[PDB]
Amino acid sequence: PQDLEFTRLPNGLVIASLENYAPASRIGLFIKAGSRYEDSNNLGTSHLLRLASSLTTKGASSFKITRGIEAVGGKLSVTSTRESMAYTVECLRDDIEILMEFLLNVTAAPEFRRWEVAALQSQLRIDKAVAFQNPQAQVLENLHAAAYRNALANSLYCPDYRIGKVTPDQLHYYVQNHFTSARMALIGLGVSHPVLKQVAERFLNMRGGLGLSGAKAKYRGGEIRDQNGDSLVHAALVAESAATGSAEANAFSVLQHVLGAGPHVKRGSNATSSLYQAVAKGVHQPFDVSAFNASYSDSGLFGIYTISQAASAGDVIKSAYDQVKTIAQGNLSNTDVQAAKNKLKAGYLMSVESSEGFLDEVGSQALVAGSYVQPSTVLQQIDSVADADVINAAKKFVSGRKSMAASGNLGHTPFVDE
Amino acid sequence: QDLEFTRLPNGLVIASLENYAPASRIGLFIKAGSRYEDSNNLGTSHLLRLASSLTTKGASSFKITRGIEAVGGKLSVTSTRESMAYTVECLRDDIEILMEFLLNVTAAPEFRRWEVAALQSQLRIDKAVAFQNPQAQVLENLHAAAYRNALANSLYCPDYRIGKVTPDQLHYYVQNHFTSARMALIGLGVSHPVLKQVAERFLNMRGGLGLSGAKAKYRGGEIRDQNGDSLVHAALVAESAATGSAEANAFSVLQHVLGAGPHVKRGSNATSSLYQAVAKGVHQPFDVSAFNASYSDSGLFGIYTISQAASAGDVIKSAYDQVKTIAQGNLSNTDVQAAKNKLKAGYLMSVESSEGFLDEVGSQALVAGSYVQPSTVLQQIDSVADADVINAAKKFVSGRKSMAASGNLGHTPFVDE
Amino acid sequence: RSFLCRESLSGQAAGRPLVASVGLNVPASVR
Amino acid sequence: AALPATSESPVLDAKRSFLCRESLSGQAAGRPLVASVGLNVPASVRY
Amino acid sequence: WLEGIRKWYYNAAGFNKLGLMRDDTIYEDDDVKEAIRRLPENLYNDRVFRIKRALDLTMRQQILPKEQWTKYEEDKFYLEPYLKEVIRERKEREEWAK
Repeated sequence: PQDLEFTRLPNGLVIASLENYAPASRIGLFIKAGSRYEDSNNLGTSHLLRLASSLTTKGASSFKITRGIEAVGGKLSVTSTRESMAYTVECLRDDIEILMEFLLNVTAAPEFRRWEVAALQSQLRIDKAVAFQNPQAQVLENLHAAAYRNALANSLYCPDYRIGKVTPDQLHYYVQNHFTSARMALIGLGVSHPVLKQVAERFLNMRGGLGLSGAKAKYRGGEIRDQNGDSLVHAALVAESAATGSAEANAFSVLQHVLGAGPHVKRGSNATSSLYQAVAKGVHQPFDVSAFNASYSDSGLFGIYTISQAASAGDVIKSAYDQVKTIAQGNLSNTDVQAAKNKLKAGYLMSVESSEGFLDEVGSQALVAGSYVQPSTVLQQIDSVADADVINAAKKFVSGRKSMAASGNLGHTPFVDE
Repeated sequence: QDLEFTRLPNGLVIASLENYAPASRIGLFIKAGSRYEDSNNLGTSHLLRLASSLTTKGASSFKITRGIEAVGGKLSVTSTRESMAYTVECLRDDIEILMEFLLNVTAAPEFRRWEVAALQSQLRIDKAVAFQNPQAQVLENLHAAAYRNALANSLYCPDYRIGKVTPDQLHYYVQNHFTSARMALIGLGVSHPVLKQVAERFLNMRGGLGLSGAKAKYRGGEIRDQNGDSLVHAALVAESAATGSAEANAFSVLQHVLGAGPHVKRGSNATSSLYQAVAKGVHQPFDVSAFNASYSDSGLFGIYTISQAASAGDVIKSAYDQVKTIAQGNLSNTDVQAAKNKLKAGYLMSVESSEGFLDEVGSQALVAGSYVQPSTVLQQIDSVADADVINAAKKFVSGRKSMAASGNLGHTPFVDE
Repeated sequence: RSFLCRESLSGQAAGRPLVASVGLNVPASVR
Repeated sequence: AALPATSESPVLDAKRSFLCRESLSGQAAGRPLVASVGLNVPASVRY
Repeated sequence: WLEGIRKWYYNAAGFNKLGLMRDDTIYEDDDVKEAIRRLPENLYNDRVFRIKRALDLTMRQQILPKEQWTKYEEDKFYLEPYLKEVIRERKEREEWAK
């Protein structure tokens, strides 16, 4: 099924293509354009930009894009993290030229007409309310606001006061400063490399440079508490860990899977999760606990996420934190680290099974590192991680300053200091 | 002639002053502020404040409204974090009627389901009106950020709690905070025996100490409210002292050294050292005052600033730095004499209105359970040394800080910096 | 209300803890 | 797109309750959240 | 000369005597309604006051002084590009519908 072909053009744009010969083709344009590039004056600009695909472009009207992508059964999706924006077109392999022209019009020639932009402010409210129906969305937003001072402190969602105020000039300035060639990677699964090169030649010649150089994320170490009475309390307690793609980051991944990083068995007991066992020793109420890992280009957050009854919130949090401290005290066997490595490696290989997952991995790799590495190298990097590296990471979390975000009835929730 | 002061075995206080003035004004003061709420009944005090004219055992809602309006009288509820004052004000000849209403409102409410539910919308109205002031939300955030509990509770109902404050919560709240040894009846233009008759005849139902809220516990946290408004309002405080001590007086004298409000219309606030320090460097419109909030078990002392988003830090730092020079022993005698004069004149001017005199007597009767004439208050101000002011300032500087800021905060510093 | 000069901005900062007051036929104030 | 999405999006609609530890299991977050929108697909969030 | 006839007709039409521009007099069908909805707010407010003044003028059977009349060479076709874009979108929808 051929081999991944990865090249970097003189404009700095990256193009990577794997022709797997699958009936469907998937093309993603990955850009360093997340909400970490906003400042205090244009918060929510990139959220409206995420919602702004399928608006009129210089080469195709809004009706043309909607109707002409639905005609071929195609899909146009925009997925944002705090650091990246990925624009994906997926369709059958015979219709990829139409979808690629649409994608290139969307990213390189956006028009941001004032009436279409003013008729899109309502979906900021709709989109954010739908996301905030999950109690974790706002807890993670508050955790980033309380862990950072400036850059990663920015929400993926528009501030409520900024809704109805994100202007077309903010969108134009944003695209002109973040959608540049040396910040972009076009990655096609199920396409030929020369085709992607011709696509990258017909467009994507904005500046061939680095655009606006966003600020370094500054650790804050604060606490945000959202009393809202919800039956459950969601609490996140983190410290600064490491930037993505390092030996320390891999140690933090192994530590996440030592502590427990989500369930493997349906309705199970999370037996191999040491955090879960520590909490279930004393907390006989319904609960969930996992280790939380958030790695970024210039920083990272490692800690614990707990969901519990309002009454038992403190007991769950103290139990989890003391289990982490016990790992920091050098109590960590080789079998548990082998099991954690197996979990991590299996999860990594399973994430790239789908075309969406493999495309996302290749795109993030091309943005963060500017190079592609096969899963075998990733797995042996996981293998290289030693026991002392895990013990460390846990020490760094324990000794590190903490940021906390909780939501629910917090009358029994501790503070960062207690 | 003087202020007659009785303390019943019920623990309820009576304080009466007959000035023979055409209006009579009666206040029932209670230890019932938001500090007595807990995690499960937040906003009950706000609805309770909003519910003074609902049906009671001895008077329907219509009877209360119509009967107070028939005499041209006024019924008002004034709440702080620690106290609730229910005041009726009318002429001398009608005070009995208002007194009767006043005592069916605080000792016999029915909190009928339909009336409480019809009142739930008023919580949203009331809070949205209060929050047209950027200071209201900043002070709510400052108390939340400065305390882990108790004084952390807002004067206003949490938005999630609006429409959820139940009649049973109102009944529980009154039953546990509206007791005799938590109440003081303060009458102006009334006879002390008359006020005593009405007090014992109605306010002897709940007798005792009621429910007890926990000691307010300092956190030293930061709450930031980015909202993009033109100006940035920031409050930076430390723990100072509880009202009822000499250190509280030192903090009051230090507040008037720093600057505690404008004396002269449109003036430059020349005698305010904080304002002068900010005006030496910030050429933009600004305001800076010293903030003082002493309560029964604690108090907050610090600085409040309003400024441009871009000059925010330059204001805040300037203000902060000025305080530190007072901490380093830079504070003259003439400045402290001027501060004492400002404080004494402000105290005497605050009780000029019958509203203010009633408020001062009520807070004295609750906090201390004894009246202290203004001459002794002035003497306590005079006793404060220069070193007491100096720290007070040193304690604020070395003390842990809580900060609450609102506006466009891109240049507002963090409490740690 | 708009505040655009230092003279009108004067005496807008807080110095004491806020008080909330409601009434019968009077507006609800803060202080 | 061609496929409907594991979950459609009602705003102003209570989603689901969790009453058991078995249901609560997996709801804790481990990775930073991503936000996804789509021309003709339900919007999603992931943690 | 075509422009002689054009300026003659512009004078004879006489909406310039009311202070109106040409695009103020257009019959408002659905395309024109969307075009007016897409105007920037300053142009919309100018249009609204111009039209209100002209209605006030015709209510009195009066016209403006000749100095205040819209000059033919100063008539701003402010609504023309928005209308052309609205009509292009309608035409595209219809071409799709066939």
